[PDB]
Order: sequence, then C-alpha cells, then structure tokens
Amino acid sequence: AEEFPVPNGFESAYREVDGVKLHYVKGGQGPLVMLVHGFGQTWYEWHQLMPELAKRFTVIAPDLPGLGQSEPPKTGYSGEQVAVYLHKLARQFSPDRPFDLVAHDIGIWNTYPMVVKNQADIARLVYMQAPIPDARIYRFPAFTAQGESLVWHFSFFAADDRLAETLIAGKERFFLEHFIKSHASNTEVFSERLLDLYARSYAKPHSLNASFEYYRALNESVRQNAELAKTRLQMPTMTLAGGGHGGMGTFQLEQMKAYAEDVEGHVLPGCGHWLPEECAAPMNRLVIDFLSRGRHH
Amino acid sequence: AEEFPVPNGFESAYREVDGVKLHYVKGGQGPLVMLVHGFGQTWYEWHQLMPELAKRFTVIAPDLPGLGQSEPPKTGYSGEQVAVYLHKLARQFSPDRPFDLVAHDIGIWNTYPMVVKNQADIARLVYMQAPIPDARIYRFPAFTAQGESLVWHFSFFAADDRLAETLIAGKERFFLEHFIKSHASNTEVFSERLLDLYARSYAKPHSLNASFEYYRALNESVRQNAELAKTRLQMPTMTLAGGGHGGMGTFQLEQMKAYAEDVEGHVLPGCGHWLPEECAAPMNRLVIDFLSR
Repeated sequence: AEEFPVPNGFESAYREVDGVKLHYVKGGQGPLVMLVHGFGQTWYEWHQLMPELAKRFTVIAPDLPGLGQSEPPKTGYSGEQVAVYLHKLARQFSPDRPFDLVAHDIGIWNTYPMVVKNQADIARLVYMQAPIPDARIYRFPAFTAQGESLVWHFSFFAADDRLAETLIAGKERFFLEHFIKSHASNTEVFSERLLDLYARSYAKPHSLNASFEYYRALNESVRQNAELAKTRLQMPTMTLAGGGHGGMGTFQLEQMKAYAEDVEGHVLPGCGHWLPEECAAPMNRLVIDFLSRGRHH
Repeated sequence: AEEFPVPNGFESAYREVDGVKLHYVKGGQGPLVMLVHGFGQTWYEWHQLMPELAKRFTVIAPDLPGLGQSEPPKTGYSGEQVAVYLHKLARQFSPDRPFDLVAHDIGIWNTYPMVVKNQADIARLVYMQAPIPDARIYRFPAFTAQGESLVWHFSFFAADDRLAETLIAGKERFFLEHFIKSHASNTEVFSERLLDLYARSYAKPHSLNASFEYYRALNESVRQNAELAKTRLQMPTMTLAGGGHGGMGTFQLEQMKAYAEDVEGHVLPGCGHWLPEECAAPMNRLVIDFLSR
C-alpha cells in the first residue's frame, strides 16, 4: 500500500538501516540528491519537484523515522540520532560520491548533525523554513501583536503527559488543517483532498507520537548542536524562507550565516511555511538552479 | 445546584448588570472587598480567604462573565468591556464608599480598565500572577531550555477555528489538570475532588468557549490599555507572585511599578501560579494585612 501517489517513473521502496525500515521514493539518474520533509508531511511534499530534478539527478525522498511509511527510530529522536539513519540511507545509494541535500522544517534538525560530521559527503545543501536547533529558538515569542506566534507549537508538542497526542487523537484532520493554514500565506493550495492525504498518514498512532517526539528531543538537539557548531559548514549552501504569513523571513539566512561560510538566501514574497506547495514554481526553480551549478546528468 | 460548596455565613446569589446575570458569593460586614478569579477557576479559589476577610470586610467574589455560574457578556470579552460589569456589580454593593479589589490572573485583565478609569472608587488594590495586558507580553518566550514555557497558552487559547475548544472537548479534566500542575509548585493541594469541581464548571460548553474568548480579546485589551495607561494609578497597591515553578517572579512588581505610584510587592518562594491554593496561608496573611492597615 502507498499513502501517497508515486510520480510516474519513480519507485516506492524500503531499506533497513540500523534495524529500522525506512520508506523512500526514488527515481532518476545521475548524482544523488536526498530531499527530507518536515512536520505534518511526508516525502510527498516533494512530489512536484522530484520529476524535474530526476532529469538531472538520482532523487531519493525518505519518510522520517516514525512518519509516513517509515518505522520509528530505535535509538531516539534527537537530531544527531536521526541523522545517522538518513546519512547511512543516502550512502547506500551514493557510497563513493558526495550527494546533495534539501531539507524542510524538522528535516533540518534531522540532517544538520550528519552534514557537519561528514562534510565531504555533502556536495551542496538547501535548507528551508525552520531554525537549526540552537539557543536562538528560546528567543521566539509566545504571543505576538497579531495573535498566534510562529513556534508556540514547540511548547505544545514538547509538553509532558502526552498532552499533544491526547488532545489531537481523533481530531487529527481538524488539527492539521488548522496548523497548516495558520502557517500559510497561499492557503488555497491546501484542498480538502490534499489535507485528507496528509492527515491519514500522521493519524497512525505511532506517527502521531513520533511527530511530537521530535519536539520532545528538541532541547537535546540544541545541546548536541552547541558542540557540533564549533566547525562551520564549508560546502555551498542556500536557504529559502517565506516572506508571507507563516514564513521565517530574514531569520533563515541570518542564522545560517553563523553556520556556513558559503550561503545565499532567498525570501519568497507571498509564501508562508509550505514553500513546495504554496510557491512551487519559484521554489522549484531556485532549488533546481542551485543544485545544477554542480555536476549533474 | 451550586457548582462549589458555599462557606458558612455566605450566600450564593445573582445580580443583573447591563442585562447579564452575574453570579457571586457574598458575606461579611464592613467596607467592600471584591475578589476576582482567573482562568481555569471560579469564585471558589477564594473560599479560604473569604471567611478570614469577612471578619473585617464585606466580601464579594463574582464569577467572571461566561465562567462559573455567570452569564456570558453581551458586549464582549476585552478588558474594558468586562470591567464595566465588575465595576457596576461592585457599585451596587458599595455605592457610597470606595471598595478594595483583589484579582488573580485574567481577573487583572478584567479589572484594570475600571480601576484606572474610576480611581476614586478604588481604595486599595491587590494584583497577583499575571501581566497587565501590554507590550511586555510579547517578550515572553515560546519555548525554554527546560521544556514548555509559561505563557505559550496565550497563543493556543487565542487561536481561531475554536482550536482550543475543539481539542479540549471530551478531555476537559485531563487538560485542566495538566494546565494547573504545569503552572504549580505545590501540586498536592489539587485533590481529585477539587480538580473534578473545576473541570465540571469550565466544561460547560459556553464556559469552555468563554474561557478562551478572554484570550481571543487579549490583543484588543493590550491596545485599549496603551491608551488607559497614560494615567498612572494613585491608590495603594500590592503585587504578589510565586517564586517557584509557574510563578511570575519579579515581573509582577516590576511591571506594576510602571503603572502605580504607590506599590509594594512580594515574591513567595516555593509557590507557583495558584497562590490562593498552593500557598493559602501566607497569601491570605499578606492580603489581609495590606487591606487592614
């Protein structure tokens, strides 16, 4: 069974990595690019970008441990632990050459440790729409002059007593529509049909729990990254952020400058958090162009 | 029947104020003291202070509009709108003399505008455990290195789509217990029976909604207070705050210094947000002494 339709010419498959069965969708030929999704979504957020990239690259889009059709991690949900699964998965398909990385939201959290610890394996890097876990996340406001703040969900999802699962179980479709649209500028792209697909996936009990375990490990990830960030990233990097409602704005690039020697950033106007869907044409163009500066098929 | 047991010597009663039927519990003789509860609770959070205060004062403890046994407001939930109801309720019982005011949590939000606009009516003021709505609330963090932050619930409760009511319905007791304990230092005061009583009250559908409409009006209250605060408070004021987990710490007094010319403050070590219950005896003593001197 497939939770989301696989694009023509791609394969849906699984690979055991350190005892954990990871789901991924793969296609194309050439150097490897791995695309890593974020909270509320699965590999499918990349499904419009993947066919274009696959004209030049081998493209792999995994489901994060516990999300989509991937089994939960056996070690833990901190960024350093999850990054091991993703690094090993990529190196199964690119064992002798560096690969490219694109990551969205908690995809960043779950890849930054393996990037900084294996810099020679990463040719080019694209990060969009979330802070790298560090002390900056403690400076975001709980409440703003407009209302809902961007990341009050950090506390909701991290709270003990399984607060978030207990309140959201049975209401997953309602909650995800609210979460997604409240973080969007171009809300109309989230049709009821698309929301149904995403909600069905993360309503699996182990996926609802896995979703929030990433946030329960967020302070551990911060502590990990305080050590790791003593080495700056040396490979070409690009950041993307939305400039509209739900977007990180200038924060994305300004934080990345503390992490990377070679970084260019873009803020996409009229786009919120969900760049692949809200602003597919300019986001796809920026990613394809940036990755095609390196050698490709 | 009554949602909470009434102390001996007090009466549970109702008064119509601007077409809204307000519930309150009243006892004692002497000058009037009005005690105003906050989120998650009702008049009952004052039930231990009320008999002691009633030895020297007439004491009235209303349910906020829409909460406890009080009808929802017919105007709105912003501080300036709600404060009219509470001001007129107090004036029904103390028309010829200024009265004292004690308020906890959103009781502050719901009384500050009538205090600042009717200063001759307010003899002494006690505020505990919540910011007055102003721009300072935009500086509290969404998340901390120890886990969930103190006031991320501001955003949760203010969200549209009836987010909070929809997620909490069917889980009202579970959520309230977590909310109370995550903002407490002393959790053992919250017996099963006490949690049951509070949960049953705010689980009434109009009370669950009313609870969060106070937060959906919070930015409006901030904007209102930006104009009202051009006039400083002149009556004797005391602030109380918990120094333990869930407490506001030094913030309570430091904010009040910007609002009030005559203010004293105390931080209670070992106490969290729910001062009348977590730290009943020292809180009661400090309030009684301040109002009695």
